[PDB]
Amino acid sequence: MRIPLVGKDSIESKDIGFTLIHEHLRVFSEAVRQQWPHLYNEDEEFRNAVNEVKRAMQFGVKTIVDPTVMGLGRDIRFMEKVVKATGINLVAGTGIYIYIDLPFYFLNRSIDEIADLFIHDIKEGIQGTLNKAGFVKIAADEPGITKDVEKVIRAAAIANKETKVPIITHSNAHNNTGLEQQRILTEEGVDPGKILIGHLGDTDNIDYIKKIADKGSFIGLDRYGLDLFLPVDKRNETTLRLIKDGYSDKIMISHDYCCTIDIGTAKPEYKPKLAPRWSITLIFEDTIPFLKRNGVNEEVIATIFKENPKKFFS
Amino acid sequence: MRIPLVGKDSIESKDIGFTLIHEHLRVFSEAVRQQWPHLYNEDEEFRNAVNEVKRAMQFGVKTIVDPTVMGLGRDIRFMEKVVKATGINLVAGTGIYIYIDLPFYFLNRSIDEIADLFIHDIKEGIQGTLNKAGFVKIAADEPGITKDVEKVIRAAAIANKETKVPIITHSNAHNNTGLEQQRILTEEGVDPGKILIGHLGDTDNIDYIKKIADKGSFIGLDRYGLDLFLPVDKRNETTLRLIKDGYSDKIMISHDYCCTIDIGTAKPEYKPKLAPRWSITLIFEDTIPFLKRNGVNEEVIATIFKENPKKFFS
Ligand SMILES: CCCCCCCCCC(=O)N[C@H]1CCSC1=O
Ligand SMILES: CCCCCCCCCC(=O)N[C@H]1CCSC1=O
Ligand SMILES: [Co+2]
Ligand SMILES: [Co+2]
Ligand SMILES: [Fe+2]
Ligand SMILES: [Fe+2]
Repeated sequence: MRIPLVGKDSIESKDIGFTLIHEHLRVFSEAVRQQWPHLYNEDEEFRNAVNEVKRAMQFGVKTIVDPTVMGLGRDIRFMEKVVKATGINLVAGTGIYIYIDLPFYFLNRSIDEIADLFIHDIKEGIQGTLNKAGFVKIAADEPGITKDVEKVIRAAAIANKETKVPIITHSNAHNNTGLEQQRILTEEGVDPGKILIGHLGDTDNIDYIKKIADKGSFIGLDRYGLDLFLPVDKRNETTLRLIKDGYSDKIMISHDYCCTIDIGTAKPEYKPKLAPRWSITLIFEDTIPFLKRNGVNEEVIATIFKENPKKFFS
Repeated sequence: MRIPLVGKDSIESKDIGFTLIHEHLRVFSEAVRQQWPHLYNEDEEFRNAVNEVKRAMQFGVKTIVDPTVMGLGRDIRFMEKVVKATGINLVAGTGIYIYIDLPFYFLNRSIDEIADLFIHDIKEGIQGTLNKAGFVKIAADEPGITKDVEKVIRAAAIANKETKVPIITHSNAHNNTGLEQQRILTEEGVDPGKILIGHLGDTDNIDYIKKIADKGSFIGLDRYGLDLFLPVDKRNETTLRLIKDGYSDKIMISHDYCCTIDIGTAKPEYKPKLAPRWSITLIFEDTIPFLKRNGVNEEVIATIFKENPKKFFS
């Protein structure tokens, strides 16, 4: 017992198997869904998540890590239902996803108070259930490291030191938010190897990507299919080059796929342009085959999808 | 019938009686309550709301207008419960309360889509019930009229023009947001007399306040008790001056009282410093008696608390 699973006994990290380290069963804006429920369709949402997960499993995915947290509409009971329907190993997290400011709740509250929220989810359980958080998720994006973003990062560090769960980040690959997240976490005493810096796959600036890896953290080549950020072929070229340059033991790969997401950008009519082949199994259809016919040994595949997740959670 | 009430048949505006135009039964951050329910206590929240409303009614309040909307934790079923327990006339609103950016939901969504949400609440009902919204609430504060804040303002104008419900605003009294809100709404073709520009009582700059009244809108002297914004006695002096200068036709008075609110600023420890006498009945204890001692007659009080709300909703 080591990594907590939704709706299951916890597992030892050696038993995680082939892992997708960053996918979403469902993403929504909490306040919008609360205020305007007519916009949403839970049956559709359930069907989509179950269908995607089932296809992932038939490609041999054993574990999915789902970093839906506050600000992305985390719902542990929804996650429970998808587990019961599929039998997936599902790792749920805690944390806060913001780009600018915290919710008004956090006015005149300390970093300690925020960390207490994360530690609650990890140690006690999530949203009144006994499903526990297996990692902390934090974000920064275009606005950079604002005061409140930094507060959340330091709170995540406190949670990691207390509970030893790893940290997954959302960053923007085109500013230095990823590097800064790494810096602040490590200065606060987080083991660099307990950090996945997210969304670095959004750039082909490999010098920047290697910088983070060199400082000891996993690098998230983690949005395969999201062409609007970076097209699949450039992602593949970047992935291949990083492998050839010796970085396979820092690489993590995923789709960031949202089986449903409520943002207007994800309207069906935009899909062909923005994310034509985006799904939870694209890497099996494209990336892994591509790697194998470009000289990449099976051992590297094992490293990225089994060994690295195992280390991360160890 | 043409003001909708929570849990009651709609009433004619002439029957609104003595009104508190801006009070909150309960405020919370949607995403925080959703993610960490352990932080909250609905029984306590209910008791607080019921007790405050009961005292208001003892002092002759017939109708309370509650501008709790998206971003402040509007919950129409909680509101229903308080109505059942008290018998108050309660006017619920629709709208969006943001200072900077919209929820991610609204990425690549039009102003029209926003207005449709408001119009849904007005014409169809709120959160899956048949309780309908009687006004739209919008906000701006220190960050000023941002792109997204502006979008919401324009959506409110669409809603008013379509349904004729009035608009209540939140503004920052020190940075012209209230005047800008008025300008944008009236430029869109909203009748100035269907706008309440909020939180103008937070300043004793009467030149600024008069500017807004002169352009035909109601002026919100509406945070009595919140000394951290402006002390009661200075509000009183400002209120009295405006009345002496003939402006009672535009004056609206309230507390902005929150029977519960979840922000750290409102920890009990802080109340004596920030808001010692803040409650839903302060104006009966202090303000109204003060005005009377200064020669303000019953008719003026009736204009402010009965006639003006009547006009607002007519
Ligand atoms: C029609 C399809 C277009 C793609 C949707 C727009 C891009 C959405 C990206 C997205 O899902 N971002 C969130 C969710 C998981 S991580 C994160 O920060
Ligand atoms: C210790 C008690 C002092 C309260 C300080 C916090 C002031 C909150 C005022 C307040 O209510 N502001 C928001 C929330 C409801 S409407 C609105 O615009
Ligand atoms: Co992300
Ligand atoms: Co306000
Ligand atoms: Fe994600
Ligand atoms: Fe308010």
